[PDB]
Amino acid sequence: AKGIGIPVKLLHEAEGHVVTVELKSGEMYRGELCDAEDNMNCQLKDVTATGRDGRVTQLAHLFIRGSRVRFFIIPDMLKNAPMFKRIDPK
Amino acid sequence: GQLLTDFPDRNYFYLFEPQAFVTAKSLNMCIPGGPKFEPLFRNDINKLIIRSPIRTEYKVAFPYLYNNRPRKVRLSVYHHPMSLYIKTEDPDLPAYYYDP
Amino acid sequence: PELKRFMDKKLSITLNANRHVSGTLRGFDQFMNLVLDATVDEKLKVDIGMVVIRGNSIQTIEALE
Amino acid sequence: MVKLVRFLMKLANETVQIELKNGTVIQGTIAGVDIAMNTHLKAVKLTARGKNPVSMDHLSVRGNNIRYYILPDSLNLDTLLVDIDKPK
Amino acid sequence: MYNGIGLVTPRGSGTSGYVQGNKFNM
RNA sequence: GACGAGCUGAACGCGAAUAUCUCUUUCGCCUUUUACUAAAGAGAUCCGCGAGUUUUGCUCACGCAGUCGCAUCUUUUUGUGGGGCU
RNA sequence: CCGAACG
Ligand SMILES: [Mg+2]
Ligand SMILES: [Mg+2]
Repeated sequence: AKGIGIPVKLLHEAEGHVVTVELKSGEMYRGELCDAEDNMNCQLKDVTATGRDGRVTQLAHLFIRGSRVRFFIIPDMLKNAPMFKRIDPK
Repeated sequence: GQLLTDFPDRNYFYLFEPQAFVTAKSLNMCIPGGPKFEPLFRNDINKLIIRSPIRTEYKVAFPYLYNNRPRKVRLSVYHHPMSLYIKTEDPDLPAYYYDP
Repeated sequence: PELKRFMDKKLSITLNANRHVSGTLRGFDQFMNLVLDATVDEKLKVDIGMVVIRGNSIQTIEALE
Repeated sequence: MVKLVRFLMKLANETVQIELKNGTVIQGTIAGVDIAMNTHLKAVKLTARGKNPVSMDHLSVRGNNIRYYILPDSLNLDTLLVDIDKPK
Repeated sequence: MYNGIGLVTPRGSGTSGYVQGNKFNM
């Protein structure tokens, strides 16, 4: 909406896909994001937890606080978002 | 207005628009308050049933259903939606008002 | 917020300095304060009752179901 | 509108130094500072904690991880100090 | 109207081309 | 990151107004030809019409100008610091 | 429907 920057609407249109979440603590979280917040709080499902020691754990759902999160890994499929193409020089 | 006398709807001329008259001429059949047009070109009783007459507004309102050999026609009686506007008369009533 | 989809469900809530409290949700705020029923400290093995956690006191939450 | 980022955004083309939150040192020219205190520098050299210096044609630094600024000794402070009370 | 009756052209036949309904019909 | 009225030129294009003509046929007037009728088609013409810069003719008008190379309490720019183990 | 010329 008016006021909102592009990459969070990127995050929103990433909905319904399987992505990865790195938080500032260093562990990795792979799962299907259900929906996310303006404040980057997000809910994934089918959760793979990769702990700081390589620990692999199975979590049904995850709600991740955004200001806890470092970055997101998102399919380049979705890097075809209309913002990406529209801004593009060609 | 007194010269216009009053407004037309697209409504009223359901078999009086041009399309009525195209269907008229293409079938050699003419509206009752409708004009004449000379031809463009030039049935068993026991097995065929009449419970109501195939009227001319009938063949004129579906030219290809009710007519053998219809041609050179544009479309037929398609109706504009009903118009629920009635002339508010006196300028004192609110702009927006319920019609009795 | 999606915490609404969690109403009255047993949860695992991780907090600052590596802490886990597990309790059936009771309610939340815009500041993501959370009130829980029958919450258990998974470190010391203690069921700590009904609690409120602070917003930035919520690293993550998992749904055991 | 604070006084000081009001002062800092007029540091355009200032050849100044910067200390980072974790102890990195940066000497370079301020091409811009914005309302978030994020600075883009030109003609830069950045030297990390215990690290060799590496020069940069250009550099970007976040306003929040900035520890502080080292301003020129040649600074007409009282030039840039007027107008800070002026709302535009 | 012209409910399937008579002349299509009232030009070369010698009447004014009016089709009155029978007041004697039953 | 920014400004037209009137004429003739533009070169491209047919809201609602439509008349005439030519041709190929049929039909009707009917002695013949014009001049006509009304059907089918195929073709023209007239009277007009819209937008782009071309300026001719203002009789209007301009440049520190409206615009320049989101602003301290749990969710964002006021970060949780410090140490140390392989 | 409906009128002019010519022969
Ligand atoms: Mg002769
Ligand atoms: Mg003679």
